[PDB]
Amino acid sequence: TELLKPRTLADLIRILHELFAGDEVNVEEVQAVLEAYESNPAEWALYAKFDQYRYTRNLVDQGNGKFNLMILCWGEGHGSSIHDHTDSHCFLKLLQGNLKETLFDWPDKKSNEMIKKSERTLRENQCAYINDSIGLHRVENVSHTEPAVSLQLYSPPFDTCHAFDQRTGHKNKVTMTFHSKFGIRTP
Ligand SMILES: [Fe+2]
Repeated sequence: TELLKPRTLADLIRILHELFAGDEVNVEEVQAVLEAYESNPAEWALYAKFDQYRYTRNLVDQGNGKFNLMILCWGEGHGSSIHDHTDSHCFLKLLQGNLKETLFDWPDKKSNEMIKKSERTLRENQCAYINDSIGLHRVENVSHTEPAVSLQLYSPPFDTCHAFDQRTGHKNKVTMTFHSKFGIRTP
């Protein structure tokens, strides 16, 4: 329950280990610390590996199996589908550029179009939080000129999240994969 400003991404990763030592998690302490790290591109550029057609997930640290810490690279116009988070804590800090998170309601079992609950446009260094009991979201880099990089930490770690047909609400199970791990590109 001691939180200092993390000098560096590596300092950040150490603090996050201390916070995730136990069984439970204090969601606001994790989020305060992410927001406290000033984005420093020289420290994370290794992991900012872009693909031209969709956003990539670059694993930075496995958190002794209590959380995945990854960085996501969004090419301008890249978006996720609408997804849940497998009953998990999900933190998203912007390291560069801007993303637009659109919050949706869990659809009812009718084949009816999901409609936006709210939206908000995250700017650099802000850290947002979502979990399944808040709703489904969809992050997008709607910029046409600038890429986005975001830092994200999920606990527990999960490989599979669901994708939601926006018109129907029908879900499909999707399996997350990694563009790189620890700076190393994994096909
Ligand atoms: Fe998400």
